[PDB]
Amino acid sequence: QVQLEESGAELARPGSSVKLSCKASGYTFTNYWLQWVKQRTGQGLEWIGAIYPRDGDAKYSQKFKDKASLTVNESSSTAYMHLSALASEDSAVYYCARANYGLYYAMDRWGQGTSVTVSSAKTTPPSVYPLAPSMVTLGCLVKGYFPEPVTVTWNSGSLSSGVHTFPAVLQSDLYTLSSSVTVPSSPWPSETVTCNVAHPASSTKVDKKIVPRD
Amino acid sequence: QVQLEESGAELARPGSSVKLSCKASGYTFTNYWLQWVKQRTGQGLEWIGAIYPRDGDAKYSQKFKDKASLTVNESSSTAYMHLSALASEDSAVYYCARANYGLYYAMDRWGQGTSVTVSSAKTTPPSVYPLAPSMVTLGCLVKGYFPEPVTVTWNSGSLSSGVHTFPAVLQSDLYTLSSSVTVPSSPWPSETVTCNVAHPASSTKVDKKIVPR
Amino acid sequence: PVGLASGQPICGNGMVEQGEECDCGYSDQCKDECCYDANQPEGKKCKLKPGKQCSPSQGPCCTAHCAFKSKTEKCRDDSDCAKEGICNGITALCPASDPKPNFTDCNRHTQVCINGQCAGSICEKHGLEECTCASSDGKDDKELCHVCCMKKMEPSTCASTGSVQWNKYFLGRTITLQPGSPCNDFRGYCDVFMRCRGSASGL
Amino acid sequence: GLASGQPICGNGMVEQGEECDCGYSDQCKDECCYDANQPEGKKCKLKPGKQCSPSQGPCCTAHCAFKSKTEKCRDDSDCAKEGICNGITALCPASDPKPNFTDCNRHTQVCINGQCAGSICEKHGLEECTCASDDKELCHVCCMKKMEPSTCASTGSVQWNKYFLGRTITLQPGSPCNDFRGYCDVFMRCRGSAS
Amino acid sequence: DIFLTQSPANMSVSPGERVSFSCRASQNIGTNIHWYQQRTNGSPRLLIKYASESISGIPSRFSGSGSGTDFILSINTVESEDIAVYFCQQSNRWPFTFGSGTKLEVIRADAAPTVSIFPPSSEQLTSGGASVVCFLNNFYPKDINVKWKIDGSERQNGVLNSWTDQDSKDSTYSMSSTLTLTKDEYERHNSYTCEATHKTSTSPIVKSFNRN
Amino acid sequence: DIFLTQSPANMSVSPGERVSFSCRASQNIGTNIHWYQQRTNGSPRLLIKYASESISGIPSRFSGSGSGTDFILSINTVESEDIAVYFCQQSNRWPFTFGSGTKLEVIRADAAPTVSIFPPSSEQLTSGGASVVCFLNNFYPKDINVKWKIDGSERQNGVLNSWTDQDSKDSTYSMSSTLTLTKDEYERHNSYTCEATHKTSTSPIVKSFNRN
Ligand SMILES: *[C@@H]1O[C@H](CO)[C@@H](O)[C@H](O)[C@H]1NC(C)=O
Ligand SMILES: *[C@@H]1O[C@H](CO)[C@@H](O)[C@H](O)[C@H]1NC(C)=O
Ligand SMILES: *[C@@H]1O[C@H](CO)[C@@H](O)[C@H](O)[C@H]1NC(C)=O
Ligand SMILES: *[C@@H]1O[C@H](CO)[C@@H](O)[C@H](O)[C@H]1NC(C)=O
Ligand SMILES: [Mg+2]
Ligand SMILES: [Mg+2]
Repeated sequence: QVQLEESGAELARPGSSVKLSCKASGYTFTNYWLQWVKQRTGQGLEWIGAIYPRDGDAKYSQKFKDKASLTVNESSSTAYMHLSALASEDSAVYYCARANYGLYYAMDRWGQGTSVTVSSAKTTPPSVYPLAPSMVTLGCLVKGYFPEPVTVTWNSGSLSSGVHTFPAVLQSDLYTLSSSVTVPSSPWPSETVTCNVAHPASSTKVDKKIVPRD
Repeated sequence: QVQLEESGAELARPGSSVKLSCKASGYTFTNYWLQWVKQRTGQGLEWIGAIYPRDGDAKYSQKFKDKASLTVNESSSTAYMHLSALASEDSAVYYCARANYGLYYAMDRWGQGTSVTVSSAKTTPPSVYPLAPSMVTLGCLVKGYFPEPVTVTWNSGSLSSGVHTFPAVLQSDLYTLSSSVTVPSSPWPSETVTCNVAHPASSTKVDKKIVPR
Repeated sequence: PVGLASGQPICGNGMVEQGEECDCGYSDQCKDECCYDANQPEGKKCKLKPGKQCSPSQGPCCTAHCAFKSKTEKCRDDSDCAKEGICNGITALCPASDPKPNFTDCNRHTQVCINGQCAGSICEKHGLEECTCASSDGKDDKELCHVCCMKKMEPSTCASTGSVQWNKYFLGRTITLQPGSPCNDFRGYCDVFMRCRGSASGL
Repeated sequence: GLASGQPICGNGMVEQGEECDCGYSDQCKDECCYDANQPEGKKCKLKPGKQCSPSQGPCCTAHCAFKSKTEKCRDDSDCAKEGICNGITALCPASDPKPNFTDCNRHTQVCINGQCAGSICEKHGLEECTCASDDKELCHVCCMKKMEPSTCASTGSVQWNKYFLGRTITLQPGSPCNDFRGYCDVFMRCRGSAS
Repeated sequence: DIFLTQSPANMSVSPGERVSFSCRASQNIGTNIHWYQQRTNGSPRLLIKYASESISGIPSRFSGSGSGTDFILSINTVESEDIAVYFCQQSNRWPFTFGSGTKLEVIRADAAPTVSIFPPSSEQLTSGGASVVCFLNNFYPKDINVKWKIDGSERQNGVLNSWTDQDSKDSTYSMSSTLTLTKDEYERHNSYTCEATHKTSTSPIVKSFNRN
Repeated sequence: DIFLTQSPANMSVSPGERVSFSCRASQNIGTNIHWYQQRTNGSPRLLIKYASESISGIPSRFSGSGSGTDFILSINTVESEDIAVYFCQQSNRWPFTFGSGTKLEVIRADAAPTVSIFPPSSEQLTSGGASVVCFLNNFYPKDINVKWKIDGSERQNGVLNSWTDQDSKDSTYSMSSTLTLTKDEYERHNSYTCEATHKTSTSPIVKSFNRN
C-alpha cells in the first residue's frame, strides 16, 4: 500500500533551520514527482515545490525559492525539505504529496503533515488536573505547556466514544487544553476513569484518576 | 415435633374482653398441663395459670382469678384464655407453654406470644417516608400509626445484613418507628433499595424506593 | 452452698471436725477473733485462742466475742414438730429442740407430730385412719391426691377429708396431699398440681 | 452545465426564425423584446419602434439601440484585434487579424492571417525541430538553420542569441517531444510514450 | 408465694470467658427450679431443669448447680449469640414464680457511632409536616447522648429517642433520634444539626444540613 | 499565477439533500483542476481529477463538472461524515494553486448545550493557582455565548475559550471556557458561575458552585 510517512513535529528557534522528511513506500520512488505544500492554522493550502527523485530536478514557487531546499535520498526512498532562516510566518503544517495522473498532475497520496513551530519560547511540560463536579461529565485540564502537541486518552484507550478534546489555546507562550468525557452515572465513581496525558516533546507522561470532590 | 401456635395480636377497648388461643400439635394434647404467662414490655415473667386438657381442671394465680378464664377444646387440641374487664395494665405479651418433666414441671415448649393492647385509641395506618442523606446508610421513617406491630423488610427481604429496625416509640396514641440499612456506595444509587412496610391491623402495605436528595 | 463438697475434713473449711476445736477458715476468710486461721501454724491451727471460751464456728451458742451464750437463749427457730432451740450455757452447740405435743399439725396439715416427728395422718387426729381414695375404673379422679380417711380398719368408709361424711371432723374442706406422695394405690405420684401421675410398674 | 441545444423560443439565444430571444415571460427583462409566452408571431420578435435587442448581440444597448461604429464589442485574441461594432447590426462582426509574425500560444507559434500556426522559429527564418538525446532541452522549443538539422538547438542556446537573446521558450504542456517518443508534462519533463 | 431474686441484674463479659448467674429462693425448694434464656423479641427457652439437668439440643456450655435456697447457672465459654436475659423459675409450689432476670452483655472493642442525619422527604413536606431523623449506629459501649441544634440552638421539644438492644453478630448498640416539626416551624430555619456524644471522643460528633 | 476563488465560503445542508461547491479560475484552464476533501485534523484527500473524473475508492455520491474557468463539485446526496473543507486545485500551470476552500456544515435538529462547571483541583490549589472550567457540550446550531460571574459580578479577564469543529457522528458543537486565577483571588470569593446563551433558550443556562 502506497504510503508517505513524514517526520514528527519540530520546534525550532528563529534564524535556525529544520529538515523535514517524507519516506516513500509502496511504489517506485523514482517514477513520480513529489511535492511539498504548506498550511497555516486553519487556512489555505499553498504549493511550495516539487522534486523528481530520479535526477533530483526541482521546481520552486518564487515565494519559496529563498526559504526551502528540496532533496532526495534515492536509496532510502526519502525526500527532504529544508526550511531555513526561520521566522514565525513559517509555523505551519507541511505535507508531502505524490504527484500522479499526468500530464497535469493531481496529488493522489499525502503524508500526515509535519507541524513546524517557530518560537523563542522554552519547552515546558503541562500540569494536568482532574475536572470533577443519568449522565456525568468529567475531564482533564492540561495547563501551561509548550510546544504542541499533547495527547489525551481515557482509560488507556478503553474510553473513546463520549470524548471531546478541545483545541489548545495559546496565551503567553504556553498552551492550555481540556478534555471532556461523559459516562453514565452507574460506572462512575464505581468503576474508574483515568485520563492519560503525554507530551512527547518533554517526554512527560501523566495518569489522572477522576474522583468526587468537596 | 412439639409445637404451640398462638393467635395474633389483639387490640381491645377498655372494659371489653379477648379470647387468646394456643394450638397444640406434636404430642398428645391431653397428657400435659398447659400454662399461661404474662410479660409487660420489657419486664418480668408472670405465671397466670394452668389447665389440664383431659378434664379441663384449672389452677389460677390468685392475682389473675378475677381476670383470666382457662378452657380447652380437646377435639382441636386448642387451649383458650379469656381476658376480661380489660384495663391498660392488661397490655402485655401472653405466652402459652407446655408443662413437662414431672412432678414439678418446667415449661419445655412455648408459643410465640400474643400481644394484647388495651386502648381507646382508634387504629391508624402509618405514613411511610424515605430516609436519604465508602458506605452509605439509608432508612425508612414509619410515622403515626397504631397499633403495633409493623413489619419492615428491604428489597422483599433480599437485604438482611446491614439492617437495624428500631423499637417503636409511643406519643399521644400513635407510634413512630425508624429502620436503617447500610449498603456500599457501589450499589446505591446504581442498584435499588426499597423498604417494604406492612401494618396488618389496617392491612396497609407500602413500598418505598430510596432516592437521592 | 453452691457446688459439691470435698467431703474431706480439712482445717480451713468452715466446719469443725475431729481433732480441731474451731475453724474460721484461712486468713483471707476468718472474721473470728476467737479462733486461729487455717493458714496459721500448726500446732495452733485449728484451736481456740487462749482465754477464749468458744468460737461461733462451733455453734450458735457462742457469742461473737467468744463467750458461751447464757442458758435459755434462742439458738434455733421452731420446727413443725419442735419448739425453739435454747442454749444450755455450757456449750456452743444448740442442743436438740424439744417436741411439740403429739397431734400438733405437721407437714402442711398432712400428718401429725408424734414424739417430735412427723408420722401417720391427720386422720388419726380424729381417730380415723388414712386410706387411699381409689379409681373408678382406669379413670383418674382429683380425689386421688386428696387426703382420704376411713373408719378404723373399715376401708369401705374411705372418703376425702372434705366429703359430706367427715363433715364433723373436717367441715367440707378438702386437704390435698403433698407433692411426691404416692397415689392410686402406689401406682402414681402427686405432682405440684395435685394430679395423680401414673408411674411405671416393676421398679 | 450542459447545453440543450435545440432552437426554441426561447433559451435566450437568438436562432433562425427569431429576431430576438429574451426568455419566457418571467425570465424576460428585455424592454426591446417579446417574451416566448406571447402569441405566435409576436413570439420572439422585436417590440415596435425598437431597433434591436441586447439578446441579439453586444452591439445593441439595453435601450434597444444599435451601438455606433467604433465601439468595442470584443477583446484581444492572440492573433486577432478587438472587435468593433459596425453601427448597423447588434452582432459583433469578425475581428481583424493582428500582424503576421505576432507571437501566439505562449510565444510558441506565429499569427498568419489571424490564425495561430507554425513556429516562432519561422519568425527568424529558422525551422522548428525537436531536440533529441540534455534531458531538460527535450521540452525546449528548438530551432535549426533551414534544412540543416545538425544545427538544431534550443531557443535558449548560445547559438541562437541573435534571434532569441538567450531566453528559452519552452514547449506547451502536451507537446510531442524527443522525436515523437514522448510528451511534455506541466513540469516540462519529457514523459516516455508507447502505442 | 415462694419468691426468687437474681443477682446481679446485669452482667458483662468478654467472649470465651465464663459467666455465672445467681438465683436465691425465699425458702427451701430443693432442686425444683429451672432456667430460661430469652433473646430479644424471642420466647423463653428452657436451658436447665431441676437445677443441674441438661435439656436435649441445648449447647453443653450451659450448666447449673445448686440446692435448697441457692442456685447458679453458668456459661463456660460465652459466645455473642448468648446475649439474652436469663430467668430462674421455681416449680416447687404453684403459683410458679420467676426471678426478675439477669441481662448478659458481651464486651467488644470500642466503636464510635456512625452518625447520619436525614432531612424531611418530599412527600412529607407536601403533606404539611417535617421530620428530621438522626441515626447513631453500631457503637460500643452502651452509653451515649444525642443533642439537637437548629441554626445553632439546642431544641429539647419534639425529640423522640429509641435505643436498640445489643446486636448478636456485631456486639454493638444503635440509637435513633427523631425531631418532629410542623412544615411551618421547620421552614422558619435553615441549618439543622444533630450531635452525638460518646466515650470514644472528647468532642461531639456532628452531622448537619441546610434546607434544599 | 493562475488563481482560484471558491464560493461560497461555508455552506450548510440537511443530510440526504444535494450540495454544490463552486470554483472560479482566473483564466481558461480547460479541465485541468482537481478536488480534495480535508476533514478535521486530516490530510487532504483527492476526490475528483480532471474535473469530471472519478477516483477509485471515492464514494460515488461525489461528482464534478465544468470546463474553462468554471467548475462545480457536487455531493448528491450528503451524509454527516461529509463534514469537511473542500478545496479546488489547478494543475494547468505550476506553481499549482488552491482555492481557499468551502466548509460544509450538516444541519441537524437543535440541541441545547450540556453545561458543566468544575472547581479548581486540590493539586492546583496547593500549587498557588486556581482554574474554573465550563464545558458547553453537544449543542446545535453553532453560535453561543459564555459569561462568567464571580459572586454575581461579570468577569471578562482570564477567560480562555475553545471550540470544537462539528462532530461527524453527532453533528454537534462543543465549547470550553477556562477562567484562570491566583489561588489568592480565587480564595477571595465564594460563588462561581458560568452562564451560557444559545438559541435553544430565551434565558441563559446557569451552572454554579460555592467554594467549599
Ligand atoms: C541515504 O540513506 C542511507 C541510510 O540508510 C545512507 O547510508 C546514505 O549515506 C544516504 N545517502 C546520502 C547521499 O546521504
Ligand atoms: C372444637 O373445635 C372444632 C373445630 O374444628 C369444633 O367443631 C367443635 O365444636 C369444638 N368444640 C367445642 C366444644 O366448641
Ligand atoms: C406421743 O405418741 C406416743 C404413741 O402413742 C406416745 O406413747 C408418746 O408417749 C406420746 N408422747 C408423750 C407425751 O408421751
Ligand atoms: C501573412 O502571411 C501570408 C503568408 O506569407 C501572406 O499570404 C499574407 O498576405 C500575410 N498577411 C499580411 C497582412 O501581410
Ligand atoms: Mg475443719
Ligand atoms: Mg431561441
